[PDB]
Amino acid sequence: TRPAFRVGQVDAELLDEELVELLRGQVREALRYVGGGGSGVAQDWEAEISLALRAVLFKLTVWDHDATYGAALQNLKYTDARRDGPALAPPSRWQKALYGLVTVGGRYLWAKWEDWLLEQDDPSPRVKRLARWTSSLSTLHASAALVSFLVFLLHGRYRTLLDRLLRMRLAPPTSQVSFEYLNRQLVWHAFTEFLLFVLPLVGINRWRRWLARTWRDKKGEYSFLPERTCAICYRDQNSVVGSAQTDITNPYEAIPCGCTYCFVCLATRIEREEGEGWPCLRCGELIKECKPWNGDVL
Amino acid sequence: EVQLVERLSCAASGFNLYSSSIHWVRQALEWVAYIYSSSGSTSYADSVKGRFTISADTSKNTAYLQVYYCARGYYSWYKASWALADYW
Amino acid sequence: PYAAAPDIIRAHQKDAYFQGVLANRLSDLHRRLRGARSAHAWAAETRTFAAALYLCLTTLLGNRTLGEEYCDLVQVEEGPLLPSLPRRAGYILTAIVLPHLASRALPSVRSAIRKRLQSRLVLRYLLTHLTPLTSGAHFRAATLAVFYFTGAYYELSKWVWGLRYVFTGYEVLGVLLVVQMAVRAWLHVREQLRTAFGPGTNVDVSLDEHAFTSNNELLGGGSSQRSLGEIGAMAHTPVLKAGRARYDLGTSDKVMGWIKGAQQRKCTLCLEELKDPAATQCGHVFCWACIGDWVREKPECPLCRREAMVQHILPLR
Amino acid sequence: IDEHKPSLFELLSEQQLAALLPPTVRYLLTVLTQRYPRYLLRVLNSFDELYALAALVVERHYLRTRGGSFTEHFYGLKRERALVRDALRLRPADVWRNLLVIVGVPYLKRKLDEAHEADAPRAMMGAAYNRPPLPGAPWRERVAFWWRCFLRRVYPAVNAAYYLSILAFNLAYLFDNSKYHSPFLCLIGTRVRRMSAADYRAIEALEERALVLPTSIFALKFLEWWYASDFAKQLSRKAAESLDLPPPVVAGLPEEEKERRAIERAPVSASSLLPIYTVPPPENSDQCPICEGEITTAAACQTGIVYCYPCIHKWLTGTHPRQEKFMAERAGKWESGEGRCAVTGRRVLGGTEGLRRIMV
Amino acid sequence: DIQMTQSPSVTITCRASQSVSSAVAWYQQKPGKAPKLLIYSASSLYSGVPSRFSGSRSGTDFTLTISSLQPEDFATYYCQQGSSLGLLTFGQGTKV
Ligand SMILES: CC(C)CCC[C@@H](C)[C@H]1CC[C@H]2[C@@H]3CC=C4C[C@@H](O)CC[C@]4(C)[C@H]3CC[C@]12C
Ligand SMILES: CC(C)CCC[C@@H](C)[C@H]1CC[C@H]2[C@@H]3CC=C4C[C@@H](O)CC[C@]4(C)[C@H]3CC[C@]12C
Ligand SMILES: CC(C)CCC[C@@H](C)[C@H]1CC[C@H]2[C@@H]3CC=C4C[C@@H](O)CC[C@]4(C)[C@H]3CC[C@]12C
Ligand SMILES: CC(C)CCC[C@@H](C)[C@H]1CC[C@H]2[C@@H]3CC=C4C[C@@H](O)CC[C@]4(C)[C@H]3CC[C@]12C
Ligand SMILES: [Zn+2]
Ligand SMILES: [Zn+2]
Ligand SMILES: [Zn+2]
Ligand SMILES: [Zn+2]
Ligand SMILES: [Zn+2]
Repeated sequence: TRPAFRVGQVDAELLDEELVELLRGQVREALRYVGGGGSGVAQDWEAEISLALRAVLFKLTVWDHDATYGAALQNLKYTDARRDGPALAPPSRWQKALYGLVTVGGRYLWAKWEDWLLEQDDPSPRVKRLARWTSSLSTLHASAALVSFLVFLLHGRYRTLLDRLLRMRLAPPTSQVSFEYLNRQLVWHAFTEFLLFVLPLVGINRWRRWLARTWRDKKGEYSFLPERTCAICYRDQNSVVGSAQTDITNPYEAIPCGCTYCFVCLATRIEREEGEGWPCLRCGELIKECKPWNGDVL
Repeated sequence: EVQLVERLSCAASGFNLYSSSIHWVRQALEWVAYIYSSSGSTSYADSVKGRFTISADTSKNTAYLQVYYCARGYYSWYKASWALADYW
Repeated sequence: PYAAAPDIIRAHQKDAYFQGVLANRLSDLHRRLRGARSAHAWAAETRTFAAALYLCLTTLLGNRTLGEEYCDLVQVEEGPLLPSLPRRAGYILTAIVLPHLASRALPSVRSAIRKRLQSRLVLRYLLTHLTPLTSGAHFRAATLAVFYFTGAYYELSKWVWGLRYVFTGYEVLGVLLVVQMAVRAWLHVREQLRTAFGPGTNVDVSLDEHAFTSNNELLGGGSSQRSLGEIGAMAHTPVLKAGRARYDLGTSDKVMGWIKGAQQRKCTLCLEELKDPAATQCGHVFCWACIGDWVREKPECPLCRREAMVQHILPLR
Repeated sequence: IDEHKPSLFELLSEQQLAALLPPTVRYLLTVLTQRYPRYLLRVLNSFDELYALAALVVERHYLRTRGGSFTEHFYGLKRERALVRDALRLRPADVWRNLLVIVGVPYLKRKLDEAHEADAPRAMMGAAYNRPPLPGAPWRERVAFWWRCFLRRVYPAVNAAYYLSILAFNLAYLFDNSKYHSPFLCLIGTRVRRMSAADYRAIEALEERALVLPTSIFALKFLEWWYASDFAKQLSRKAAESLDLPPPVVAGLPEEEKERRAIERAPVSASSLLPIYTVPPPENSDQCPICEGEITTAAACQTGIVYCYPCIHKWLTGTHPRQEKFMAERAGKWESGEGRCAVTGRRVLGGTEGLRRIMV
Repeated sequence: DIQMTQSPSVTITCRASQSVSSAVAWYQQKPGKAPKLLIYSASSLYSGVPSRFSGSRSGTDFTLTISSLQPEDFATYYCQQGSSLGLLTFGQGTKV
C-alpha cells in the first residue's frame, strides 16, 4: 500500500522508444520515393537517421526542459539526486551532457563498432581479440543493467544504469476513467482470439476459395526468374538475381513440367490443392506430383 | 539527322542502338522481331522463331538478324503505345 | 475481495510482461556467458527463476508488483489485512516453484502409467491421449474459466492461501473459454464418436492491449495431412516406417562420424539422439521433425534466433 | 499541466485512422463491383473524386456540429481557432479552410502518389521506353511527357519535403515550441485540442434535439482493431501453416580396362551424353570424400552431403587438384565435377553461393 | 494473338479481335518506298504529318480520316497494334 512510484518511469521509457520509432517511420515515408522509383535509403542509413532524430529529441526535450517526452507525459522530470531537499534541483549541465553522449552518441558509435566487427568476420587475430573484448564489455553492461533493474524493482529511484551513474532521477515536479476502455479491449481481445482459434478449424483457405468462387496452360509470368530461384518463394515474398531467401533448397521437379522448386513449397502446394493440380508458376501447366530433381543427369 | 541504313546488317547513324529498340519487319507487312540492346531482350514471330537469330553490337552500332525494313521503336507518353519511327 | 475480474486480468498481464522481460534478460546473459545451446538447455529453469525473482523483490517483501501498481490493486488476505510473511512465501512457493517441479516430474509419471496401461490389467483411449490429459494447460484453463465467472482467484494458489485483491459484464471471456474447451474436447471425441518443446530462450511479451503475445492471452494457450506416407507417394519420396529414421545417430557412433561428441550428437529440441539431422540456413543441426515443428510454431532458429524458413531446412547425408 | 493538449501519440493515431479510411472504402467498393460489374464499375473507375466528395460532405457536417473531423471526433478531439468559446469556434471560412486541409490535401497527395507509382515501372524499364517526344508532337504528347518528368524528378523531392515539414512540426509541437503539429494546420490557423466536458454536453444536447452514428463509430472501432491486432497477418499465418512432411531425398543417393569401369560407374550427364567424375563414398563416415581426410570445416552442398568447405568449394569451381589430375588425359571425353556434387554428381543449382556452413 | 482487320481494301476503318486499349498506329506505304508513321497513338499525329490525317477510336474500332484527299496522298494505309512490350502486329493494308 504505497503510491505508484515505478510504473510512471517504466511508461516514460516505453513512450520515449515509441516516439523515436514513430519519428523514424515519418523519415521512412519521407525517403519513400528517393533512390530510384525496398529499404533503400532509409534502411541503408537507419543508424544515421536514428542518431539525428535522437540528437534533435535530446536538444528539444532533455536539454531544454529536463524531461524526455514521455517523462513529461507522466508528469515526471529529471532532477539532480546529489542535491537533497524539497527544492527539487534541476540536473547540472555536465549531467545532461553525459546523458546525451551516452544515449544519443554512445549508442550510435557502439552500433557502428559492432557492425564493423561483424563485417571483419569472414578473421584477423586482432579482430578476434577486439571481438572478445567488446563481447566482455557488452556482457558486463548487461549484468549491470539487469542488477540495476532488480534494484529498481525494490526502490524505484533510478530506472536505468546511466541514470544511477549520473545521479539523475525522475521525480514528479507537482501534483498537477482510463480503465473501462482497457477492460473493453479485454473483450475485443478475447473475441478476436476466439476467431483465430475457430476459423482454422473449419478451414479458412477452403472456405475463402469457395466464397471467392461464389461472389465473383499458357506460360506463367515467373519464367523470367533464374533457375536458382524458387517461384513459390519469390511469389510469397515479393508478393532478378537469386538471393539467400528465395534459393531452391531440396530441389524437387514437377512431374509433367520439369520446373524445380523447393520440396517443401511444391509438396505443400500440391497438398493444398488436394486432388486438383496446382498450376505451375513458370510455365502455367498443371501439377499433381513431383519427384526429386534429376540434377541434370540421366 | 537520324539515319538507319540497312546475316543482314543494319547500321544506325545519328543515334545509339544501345538506348533504343530495333524492330525488323519484312514484306512479301509482318513484324519479324524486336531487340532491346540495353537488356538484350529479343522476341520473334512464330514463323521466324528459331530459324532467325537476332542480336546487335554497340561498338559499331549494328544489328544482325541472320524487302526487309529496320525501324526504331518509339514508346508514346500519352496512352503509351509502341510505334515505329524512322523506317529504314 | 473488492476487485473486478478485468483489473486482476490486466494486473496479471503486466506482471507476466515484467517476469518475461526479466527472463529474457537472464537468458541473454546466459547465452553471453555460455553458448546458446546451454542457454536453450535452461530456458524453462531460467523462466521459473525470473518469475521467482520478480515475486521475491515485490511480493515476498510486502511491496506491490508492477502489475498491481498499474491497476491500483492491493493484495490482502481474507488494505484491511495485508498477508503475513508465511502466507506470501507459501504463495510464491506454490505458484511458481511447485508447477515447475510438477512439470519436471510429469514425464516419469506419464511413462510409468503408460507402461502400466501397456500391461493391460476405453483404456486404449487413455493410452493414446495420456499426454493431453496429464498436461496442466487444461487445468489452468478450467481455473481461468472459473475465475472469469466468479471473478475471485486468478490462480489456484491464491485460493489456497486466501489472497484477494482490493482497490487502491465480463463473463463473456468465461463463455468463450468454456466453448473453446468444449470444442477441443469434442474434436477428440468425434474421431471415434508432435512435441511442445516449450518456448525457447526468448519469449515475446508486450504491454500493449492489442499485442497478442503470450502475456496478453485470455483463452486457452493451445487432420489436414495425409499420414506422411501418401505425401511421400505423391512426391516420390520413400518414407521410412514411423519411428525408424534414415540416418539416426543413436544407432552407432559411425552413422555420421564428423559429428563428434555426445553434446553435439543430440538435438537441443527433443534432447534425444539426432535422427534425420537437418541443417537450418544458419547451419545448426536438429532432427528434421523437431525443427519442422519448431519453425511451424516460431519461424526462428531455437539457438541463434536467426530467421529460419521451413522450406530452407536441409537434411544432411 | 495543459490538459486539452492531445499528446503526439493521440494525433498520430488519429491521422493513421484517417489514412486507413480511403483504402478500406476502395477495397469494399472493389469487392462490390466484383459482384455487380454494372452500376458500380463506373463509380470504381472514378473512385478518388467521389470519395473526396463524400468526405467533403461528411467532414463538413462533423466540423459544423461536432467541431472536429470524423476521426478526430472518434478520438475525442476537436479543432479550435488558434489565437472565449465563441471566439475559438470555427467560422464558416475556417470550416472551408479546414475542409481544404482535411480533404483537399490528402486527395491531391493520393492522386500524386498513385500517378508516381503507376509511372515508376516505366521509369525503370530502360532508355528504349523513355524517349522524349520530338518537337511538333501534339500538345497532349508533350504534356504527358512533362507530367512524367515531373513525377520522376520533382515529385520525390516534394514528397520528402511534405513529410519532413510534418516531422519538423511534430518535433516542435512536442514541447510547446509550435502550438501546431502540422504545417497545414499552421497555415489555416487551426489547432487540434481535446474535447472537454462542456463540448461533450453540447454535442449530446444537440443530438437529443434531433442509427448511423452508432453504426459508423463501431465500424471505426472495428477498423482500428483490425489494423492494430494485425488480424489479417495472424489469420494468414494460421491458414498458411507449415505442413508436416517427410524428409526430402536426392536422386543419386540410395590399364584401359579401368577406364571402361570408371565410365560404367560414373553418372552420365544429361545436357551432354558424357560421364561425370565423382569421388567414391568414404570408407568411414568421419572423412571428407574429396580429400579423403578428416572433415575440418564441415559444409553441406545442395545434396546434403558434407565435405570440407575448401574441398567442396574448389570442386564446385572446378579447380580442385583431384579434378585436374583426372582431367589431364580426359579433356572433352569426360565431364569434371565443375558445378556438381562430388559424390552424387547431380548438378547444384546455387553453385558455390549455395553452400551450408554447418555448425556441427 | 491479336488480329487486326481493315474492312476496306476518306475514312479507313480497322478493328481488333480483343481490347487493345488505345495502342494502334497508322503507317503510309508508297509504291517502292518505306512506310511513314502517321498516328503513333490512336489519335496522336506524328510530327510533320499534315493536319488532314486524324485518328479516332470507339471501343475496339479505330479510324483514320482524311478531310480533303490530296493527289499525293495515294498509298497503302497499314494498321499496327503493339502490346505492352514491343510485340507488334500489322493489318492487311488499304489502298486509296
Ligand atoms: C457457439 C458459437 C459461437 C460457435 C458454434 C460452432 C463451434 C462450436 C465450432 C468450433 C469448431 C467447429 C468445427 C471444426 C471442424 C469442422 C469440420 C468442417 O468441415 C466444418 C464442420 C466442423 C465439425 C466444425 C463445426 C463447428 C465447430 C464445432
Ligand atoms: C458469432 C461469431 C463470432 C462465431 C463464428 C461463427 C461460427 C460459429 C460459424 C462459422 C462457420 C460455421 C460453420 C460452417 C459449416 C459448418 C458445417 C456444418 O456441418 C456444421 C456447422 C459448420 C461447421 C459452421 C458453424 C459455424 C460456424 C463455425
Ligand atoms: C544471468 C544468469 C547467468 C543468472 C544465473 C541464475 C539462473 C539463470 C540459473 C537457472 C539455471 C541455472 C543453471 C542450472 C545448471 C547449470 C549447469 C552448470 O553450468 C552450472 C550452472 C547451470 C548452467 C545453472 C545456472 C543458472 C542458472 C542458469
Ligand atoms: C526460489 C527458487 C526455488 C525458484 C526456482 C529456482 C530454480 C533455478 C531451481 C528450482 C528447481 C531446481 C532444479 C532442481 C533439480 C534439479 C536437477 C538437475 O536437473 C539440475 C538442476 C535441477 C533441475 C534444479 C534447478 C533449479 C532449479 C530449477
Ligand atoms: Zn512448369
Ligand atoms: Zn521454395
Ligand atoms: Zn530431436
Ligand atoms: Zn541457428
Ligand atoms: Zn576435405
